Amino acid sequence: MQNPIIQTMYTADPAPMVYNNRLYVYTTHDEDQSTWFNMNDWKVYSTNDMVNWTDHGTILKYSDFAWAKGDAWAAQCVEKNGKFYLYVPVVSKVNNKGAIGVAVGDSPLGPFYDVLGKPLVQSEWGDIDPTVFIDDDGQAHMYWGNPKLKYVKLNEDMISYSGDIIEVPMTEESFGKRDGNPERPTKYEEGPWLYKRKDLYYLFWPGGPLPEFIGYSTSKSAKGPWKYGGIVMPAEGKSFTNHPGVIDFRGKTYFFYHNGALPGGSGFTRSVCVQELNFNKDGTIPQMKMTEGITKGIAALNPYQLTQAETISWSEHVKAFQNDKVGVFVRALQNGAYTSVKNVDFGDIGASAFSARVGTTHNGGVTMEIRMGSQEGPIAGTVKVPLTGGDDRWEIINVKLDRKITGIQDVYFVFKGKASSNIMYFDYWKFSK
Amino acid sequence: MQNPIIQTMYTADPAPMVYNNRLYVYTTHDEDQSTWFNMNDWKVYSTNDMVNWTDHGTILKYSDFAWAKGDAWAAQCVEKNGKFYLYVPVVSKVNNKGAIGVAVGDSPLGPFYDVLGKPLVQSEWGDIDPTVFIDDDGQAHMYWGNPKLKYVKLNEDMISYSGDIIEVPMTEESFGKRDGNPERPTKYEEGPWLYKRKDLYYLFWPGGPLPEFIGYSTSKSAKGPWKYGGIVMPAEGKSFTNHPGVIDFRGKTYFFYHNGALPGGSGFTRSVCVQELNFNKDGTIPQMKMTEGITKGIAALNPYQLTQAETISWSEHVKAFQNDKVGVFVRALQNGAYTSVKNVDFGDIGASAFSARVGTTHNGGVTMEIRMGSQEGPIAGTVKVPLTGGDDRWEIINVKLDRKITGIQDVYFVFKGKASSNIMYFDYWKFSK
Amino acid sequence: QNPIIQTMYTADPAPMVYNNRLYVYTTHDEDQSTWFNMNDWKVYSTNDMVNWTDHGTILKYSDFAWAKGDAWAAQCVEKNGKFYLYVPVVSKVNNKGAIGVAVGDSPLGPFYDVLGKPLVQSEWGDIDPTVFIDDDGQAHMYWGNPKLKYVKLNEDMISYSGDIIEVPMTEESFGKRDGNPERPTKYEEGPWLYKRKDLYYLFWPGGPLPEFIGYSTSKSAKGPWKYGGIVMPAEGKSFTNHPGVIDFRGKTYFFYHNGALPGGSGFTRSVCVQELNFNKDGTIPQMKMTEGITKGIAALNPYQLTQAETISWSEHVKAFQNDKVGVFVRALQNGAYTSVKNVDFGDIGASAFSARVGTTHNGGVTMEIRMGSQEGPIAGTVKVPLTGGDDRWEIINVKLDRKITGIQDVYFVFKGKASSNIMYFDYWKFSK
Amino acid sequence: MQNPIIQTMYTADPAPMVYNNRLYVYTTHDEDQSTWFNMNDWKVYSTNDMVNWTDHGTILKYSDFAWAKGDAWAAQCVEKNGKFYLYVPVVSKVNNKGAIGVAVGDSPLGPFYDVLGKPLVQSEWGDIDPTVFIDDDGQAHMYWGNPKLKYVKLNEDMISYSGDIIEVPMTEESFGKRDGNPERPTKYEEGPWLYKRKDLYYLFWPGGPLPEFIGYSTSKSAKGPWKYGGIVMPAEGKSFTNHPGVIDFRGKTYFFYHNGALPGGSGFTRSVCVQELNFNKDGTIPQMKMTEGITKGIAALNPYQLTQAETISWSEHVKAFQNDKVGVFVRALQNGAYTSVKNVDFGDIGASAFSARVGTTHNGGVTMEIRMGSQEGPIAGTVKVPLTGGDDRWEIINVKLDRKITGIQDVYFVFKGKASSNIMYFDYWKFSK
Ligand SMILES: [Ca+2]
Ligand SMILES: [Ca+2]
Ligand SMILES: [Ca+2]
Ligand SMILES: [Ca+2]
Ligand SMILES: [Ca+2]
Ligand SMILES: [Ca+2]
Ligand SMILES: [Ca+2]
Ligand SMILES: [Ca+2]
Repeated sequence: MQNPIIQTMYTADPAPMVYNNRLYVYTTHDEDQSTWFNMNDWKVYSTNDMVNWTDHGTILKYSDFAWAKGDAWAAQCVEKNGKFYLYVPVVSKVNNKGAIGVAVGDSPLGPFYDVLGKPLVQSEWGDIDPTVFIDDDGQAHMYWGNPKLKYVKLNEDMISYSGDIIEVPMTEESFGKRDGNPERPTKYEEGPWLYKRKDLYYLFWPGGPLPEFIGYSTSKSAKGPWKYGGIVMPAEGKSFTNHPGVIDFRGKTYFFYHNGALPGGSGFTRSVCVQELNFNKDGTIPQMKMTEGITKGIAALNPYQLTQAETISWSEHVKAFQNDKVGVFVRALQNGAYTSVKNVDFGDIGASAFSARVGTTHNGGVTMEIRMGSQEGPIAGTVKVPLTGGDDRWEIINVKLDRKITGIQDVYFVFKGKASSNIMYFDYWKFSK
Repeated sequence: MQNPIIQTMYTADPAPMVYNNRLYVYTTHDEDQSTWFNMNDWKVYSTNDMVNWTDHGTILKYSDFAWAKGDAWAAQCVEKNGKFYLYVPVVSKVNNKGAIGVAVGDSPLGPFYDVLGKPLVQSEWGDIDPTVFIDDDGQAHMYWGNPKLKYVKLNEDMISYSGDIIEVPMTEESFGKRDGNPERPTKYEEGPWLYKRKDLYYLFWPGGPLPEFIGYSTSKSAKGPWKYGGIVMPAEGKSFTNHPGVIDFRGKTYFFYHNGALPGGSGFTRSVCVQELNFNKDGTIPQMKMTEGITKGIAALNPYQLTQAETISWSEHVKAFQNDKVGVFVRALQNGAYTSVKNVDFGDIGASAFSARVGTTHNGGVTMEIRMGSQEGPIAGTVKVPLTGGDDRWEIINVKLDRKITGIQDVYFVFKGKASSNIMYFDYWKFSK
Repeated sequence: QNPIIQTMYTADPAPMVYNNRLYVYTTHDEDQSTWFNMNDWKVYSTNDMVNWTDHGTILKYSDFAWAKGDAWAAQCVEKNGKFYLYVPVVSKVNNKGAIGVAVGDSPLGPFYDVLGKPLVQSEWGDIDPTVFIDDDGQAHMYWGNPKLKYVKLNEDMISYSGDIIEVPMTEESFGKRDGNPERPTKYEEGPWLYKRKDLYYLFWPGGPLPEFIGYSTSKSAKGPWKYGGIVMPAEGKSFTNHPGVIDFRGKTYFFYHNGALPGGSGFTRSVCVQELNFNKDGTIPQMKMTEGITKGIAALNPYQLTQAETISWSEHVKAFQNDKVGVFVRALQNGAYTSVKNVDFGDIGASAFSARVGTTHNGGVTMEIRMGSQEGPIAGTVKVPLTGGDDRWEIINVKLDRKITGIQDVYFVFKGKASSNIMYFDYWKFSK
Repeated sequence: MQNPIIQTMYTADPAPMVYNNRLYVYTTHDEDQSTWFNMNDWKVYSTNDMVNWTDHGTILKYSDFAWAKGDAWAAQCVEKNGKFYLYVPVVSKVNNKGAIGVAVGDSPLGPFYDVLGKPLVQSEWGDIDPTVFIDDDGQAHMYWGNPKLKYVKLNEDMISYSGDIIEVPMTEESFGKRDGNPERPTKYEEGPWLYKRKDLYYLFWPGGPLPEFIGYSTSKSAKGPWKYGGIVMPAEGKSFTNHPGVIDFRGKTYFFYHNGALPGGSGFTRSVCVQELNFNKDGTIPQMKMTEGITKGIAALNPYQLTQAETISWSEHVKAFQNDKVGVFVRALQNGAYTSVKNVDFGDIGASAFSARVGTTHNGGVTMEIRMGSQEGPIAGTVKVPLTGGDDRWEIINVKLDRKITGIQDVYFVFKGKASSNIMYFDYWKFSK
């Protein structure tokens, strides 16, 4: 399928960003086997085609802020003049309560560094979930907060504010009515996201009472006042939280969210999803359910280039890792695990050779099958994966294919071996004419 | 004590060494879930009492030799004038064949460094399993090899050798008879260990045709000639290999070996064991089978001093880890996991308080019970383990015991929680009067 | 001004344009070298041709597990937002030169060895690769000293299909030198492949030493080549010169190196750049070393975070980096300074200033913000606090003695009472 | 001049400790070119003979305490049952004031870990310069403080305390009279050191007003009360501080201190010194001035074992460094720099060959001369140092000596090259028969 878009790790709280005709999504990371929020670092993924997502690994950690105690929660990255500002909530060590920090990088992949050495903003309590938006006039605005929605106008430097922290009036006209809660007069729960289309500003937000849904408000200007719009997406699935990120890419609008749809998924082991966001003619948004996502890619993938093992459309029983020597790589966790890429254009001439960086800890009996169409589709080639000792050691295997491959294909790599776990590790692949 | 003596890791190829009235055993490390030999680094454990073993973690890695390809196999550390020489077999990258290197350190725990930058010795083939022995006259001897037993006279510097590589005559007189195996004329397989008692030198060795047993030879000189002695220990258990280390400690002789007796144990997931070695009055060794090991501690453990969580007699469902912040620590893998230490002397006054450095990733419901005698014995105290976020973050918990503890006790630490895995992590403990 | 980088010894410049920013990858001569001591590669970037951002080390010889050392002249090329860095290193396997290739997903890396072995290794002289992707999408690699070699690379950019071609070392193609049968032509090493209109150019260091820069032209990227002439004679304190040529925003630039920094030499070099002029027929007249770009092609915005290591001209400053703050600069002695050119404060102007700074000295350490030159009027003084070492930092906010308006050159002068290591400086910004 | 004992780095605040018949000194480290106290990490050096000192490198840093802001000041390590407790003063980040922490390790070289994650003790102000002493009955005592001398009884576990922080009565019968300062009523300034000899306890301490001298007090009990003894050593030389460490080794007592006697030395670039401490028959101490140290080694150095380049008696124009590959090594900063080792026993047969691990960044012209007696003494051999590229690359050079060397010698290694700086680097050496 196409949702969740990442299956190699538990991801949540998606925050998209476009730079130079590429779509990135920054995410939080739920540790495996969590029964509570175990969130320590932030990830970024990217796509050129909306069906294949490249895993770029960790780009920031809570410990990159020397004053942070933990809790790497929902963040957002925005770009301006080739610099990338990543706004993050963390619990501070100084007073043991939430705060918003900011790191800055010169690429979407970083490296990102704490430029303040202290919080950008810390209130009385409830300093989580920042969203930042740069308007057409160049003015930058930040909203955040749980339980209270707060607002500040950011300076041009993007790393300070002047003025006060504005507590947005929690009105039933602005955010709807919840009943039976005085800490929470409205449906607003947390996680604001500020977006613009035509002449209208949108504030998307998780709403309560739990399990969370996604609601929205509208306004004529970025600073409010806000107008309740309705429910964008009702509560659904195994994750009691949902968290929105909305963005335009190549003339369409996309709605990122998360759920608990992976094996072992839950409210503490979530997974990021995406589907198209459709507007009515007046600019309102119809209620939508969780769908299977993007069914058709908007561009082809070139198989005659180095393509990462961690550029994945759909997979099962594969996890992602990284190290300093090769970067991000994937490991097959059991026999018959697979990765797939969609909309691969082998062209008219066709591919006759194939190369891959691979390895295994097992002595014999490890293969990777290149198949077309599905995990049981026709076999184009089989790679014998050599013993390397561990994922710090790798070999490149070049094979001639049983038959030249042409045209548009979906390519499946199936990993086979005699062991019960850790069948092999896979870094990148390529085809040759 | 009980066997295996290490249950928090798969360990093999034990190599004991005495320094300053403490007994150390250096071991290889079988990675979890191995179906082939996956061995990357070397460990050292130590004891003061023969029943409680301290895990000192990794003290050397194959990659600490820049010319090594992998295969961190059976090693031995010897001491001379406060310097420690660890002889290791590794496969070389230069020629893709085995070689013997040597690292030197200034404590039993290192740090250890490759002092040559190249092999100490490399022959034509089968350069594995070194043993090194310093005679009463101060002369050092090295044996090694599979299939051919090889010998060199080491120089005083211990990191070079004099003369030629001697191939020891593989005669039935020296090592017994194996049935038509052109390549293996004798029972000798690999893994020599040179030991001295009274006026007699012993060479212990794994023998084939396999499953492996332990045989021995004797001589009047450390260079030989060697005369076949008999079977020290027949093949037994789930490991097709066995590997001996013999040494005197406080007037008794101990026989270290390995088997496959841990859960998930096998020939590639082995576990180190020890039992006493008894001699006949003429110096020969009566054959023995694998026993429970050490029944009685030769010294008490002081509970009023800092004692490591990784100082363990017997345990279940505990694994050991390390990092640079706290060193070695242990993790409980499921509810009802436990560690135990034997022969703890609380004295006549007794313990009234307890302290422990611990943490968990779970939110509530995590306790560690201190019990006496067994994992089901009387509860002396309970520790509430707080949420810290991950094993990079820790708290110290101080509790007053309801029951004062006196006299000699066996202390069990039982780890309890509501989650199905990774209950908590544990670094050290101590009692107060 | 030239050299364009003064905070380290840099050499073998290899420019590259990505998304309207101009990068230059360089090699790194260690301080106090009496021989080639070259271990890692750097990348700098500009928006304006007068201020250069130091992005730090982006690759090391040791990132190739098979390399013994000698991180020499490299080039990075981009294709569909992936970046391929072709590097010469000495291999441990046979103790001779080889070309490797690393790949990254931004100009700043991270870059990883994707082969685990050389991309190419011949019998001898495997140094100084240049790579060019033609209009038809096909990529060409040249390299070599003493023999110019060529292969055509596949699209994957990390392999080649045909044979290693030894380009004929003829006078019609590379000029004539007499003596040295092993060097029949002026060609010495360091080829650079560039295209302008209908003509391909191969620039190269020429001998005998001290090196000059010559060029050849061709109608195809694969040759055959025809000698053009001398682009730049030998001059100054570096017996090597190494060319990189590129178009940026409608002009052509010639990167090279010399030994013009204090302590400079043939083993402590410094990268330079000046505009490259062509004749109407596409030939190149001889040019000498100039003072470089006299005017910036864009303004610098002082109201955004600006790195201390974004520098036009400086004295007695060195660059460093760590994982906590990234790249930063240290003032090595009193009267060290950095400067940035063509800064647009606008009509209203700046009233406040912030810098991340620190020092190891107890009192007496200041950084002066001055306009126009290092002796120009003082807009503000920053008292730099004791932090203990460049692992610890403080942000200092000041109000300016007067508002700053219009286009300015900004000088940051570092002062203290000690003999060395006055302070360290990470970034700054102004506020309205 | 055998003082200072360490010339390859600026060292201060010596704290000796004996373990298994070897003498260690833990020191603070003054960064080069300091005009203020720039102190970040702790060092340990060791000797077998009182004339040659081995550099063991950094064994702990301020940053190994996650709560420390900086100022790695005067520390002391004590041993008990093969565990080593290192008490350090650092400034806490929580409140920006001084605190005492404690790290624990399992060898004198570490690794050492903060076992509390917080201060062992923090008072209102003055938390520097701890000394710890374990008495004959096994109870441990801690003194510290500036300006106020403070005391606590440590628990058996050595990482906690009993009762209250005791402010020792700052009396003139106990610590003499100053006059002029209300916060300094007595000569006591800081830096206490608790020592025992026969039935008398001694507390040594820096005294003021500055420049600091060393005075002492006596008692019959470790906890006091204290009786002023007199001045042990008046202020002298270029360091306005002095800091005492006193200890017995092989039947003599040694007084460690520091001064500013190296090139570039000062109050912020200090150097550790040692000389013998003499007592009168009644246990009082005659006043002494700075001497040039130990004139004769109490044991010979064996040149036929691996000997570190950083085992040095006297040197000029040499600095010490370290990395993970080789450990500690030395660099000659200019032509004619040298190291020296004293009392080296080549024996009756003698050395005929020499080996050394070395390298240089220069292309040709680099030699290392082995000389006897002095840096201009007879040349036994010359080693051509090869180009390696940097101190991350090394070669071993073996040479035949021009003449055999026999008997007791002082060995000088002189580093020569044509360059103006950084001639070469040197890791270890050894002779062969
Ligand atoms: Ca968000
Ligand atoms: Ca990869
Ligand atoms: Ca062995
Ligand atoms: Ca521990
Ligand atoms: Ca080049
Ligand atoms: Ca910076
Ligand atoms: Ca002291
Ligand atoms: Ca050394």
